[PDB]
Amino acid sequence: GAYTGLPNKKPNVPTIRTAKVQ
Repeated sequence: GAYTGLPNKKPNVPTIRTAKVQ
């Protein structure tokens, strides 16, 4: 997948960069 930005919980990303990576 990708999984980016995990300081605590999907910050700006949708869902641990997996649902909508784009």
